[PDB]
Amino acid sequence: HALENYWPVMGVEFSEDMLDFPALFGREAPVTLEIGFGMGASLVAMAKDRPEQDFLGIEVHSPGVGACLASAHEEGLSNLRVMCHDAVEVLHKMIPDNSLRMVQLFFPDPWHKARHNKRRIVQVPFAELVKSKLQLGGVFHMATDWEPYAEHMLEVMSSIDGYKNLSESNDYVPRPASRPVTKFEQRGHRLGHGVWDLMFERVKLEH
Ligand SMILES: C[S@@+](CC[C@H](N)C(=O)[O-])C[C@H]1O[C@@H](n2cnc3c(N)ncnc32)[C@H](O)[C@@H]1O
Repeated sequence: HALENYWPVMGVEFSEDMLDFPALFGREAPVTLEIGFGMGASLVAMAKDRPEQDFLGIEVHSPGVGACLASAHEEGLSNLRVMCHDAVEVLHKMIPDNSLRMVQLFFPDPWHKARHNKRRIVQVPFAELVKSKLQLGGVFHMATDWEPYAEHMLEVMSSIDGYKNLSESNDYVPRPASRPVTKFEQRGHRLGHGVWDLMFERVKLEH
């Protein structure tokens, strides 16, 4: 009964109003947002490793929310909050501009079929919305195990003034410590790891 037990402590309800991060987290500290955290393994690991920072997760799949809460409770985390609501609405309504150190989007629904391509969350307007919530120097880190989606993500992100690709080859980045290795990955495999990480830093507009 993880939801029932831990939602009152770590859950954050949808609101028409902006979040006050100091009020929510009881301190002034960097805030990282993970969108679509699934069962929250990455988010819990990240919060556990960074007690000095604060973490917000959003996930519409409520069993994933419950799994994340159960794990967060088991790990004794005080620096994690979760939401169960459309992330785009949360960004629009509740996340203040220029407030986030990092936004993570790991394995967003890849929508393999061409007819479903518009359902993919990484599109220009979404990426711009995320950018507006990053502090300058903040980073949007996404990952996918589907190359067509990786290429699409790269095209979207490369087209937006104010995002600087942190890839030294102008495409993809090495997996950072802040994303755990997954089962979709053969690290060091001759044909590639099987997961594409993209990281872009928010920089001042060039135009
Ligand atoms: C393929 S799963 C990956 C989950 C997790 N990051 C992982 O790697 O295991 C994609 C997740 O994104 C969530 N998701 C899709 N759209 C969302 C949205 N608009 N707001 C919040 N979560 C969303 C889904 O519910 C799903 O759990």
